[PDB]
Amino acid sequence: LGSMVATVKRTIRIKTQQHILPEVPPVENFPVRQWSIEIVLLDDEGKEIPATIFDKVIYHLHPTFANPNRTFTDPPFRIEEQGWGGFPLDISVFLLEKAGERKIPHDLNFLQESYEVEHVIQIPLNKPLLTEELAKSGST
Amino acid sequence: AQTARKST
Repeated sequence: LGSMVATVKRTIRIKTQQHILPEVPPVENFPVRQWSIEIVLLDDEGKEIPATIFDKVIYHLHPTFANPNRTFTDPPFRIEEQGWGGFPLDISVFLLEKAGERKIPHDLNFLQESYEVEHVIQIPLNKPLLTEELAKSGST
Repeated sequence: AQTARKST
């Protein structure tokens, strides 16, 4: 375990919603949908709170999107787009104080109108400002 | 579609 001993775990929740845009012509008879993704943090009780432990989130979209790497700096880091197909994507989340990048695997899909996915990430405890922020969401 | 997917 070594250096990994000096971390805490937190659960983040990725929230996705999508709906068809009828005013947009289907692509090969596939409807174009508006979709959104946001990110929240869970506390030790499972309540959603702002994910302020990240100072940046970058969505790395399918290369069929114009400038597919979309950067957000303010919680809940909400991205909105239009598209005709689902796809796996990586979400890069950057911890405060350059504590590290985490890549979170997401799948953007049209199986439900809205769906939530939880991911556990390990966060270091060596950056004072990040450690203070972490206290808001649970034990450290 | 609900199963519409793109190739990677």
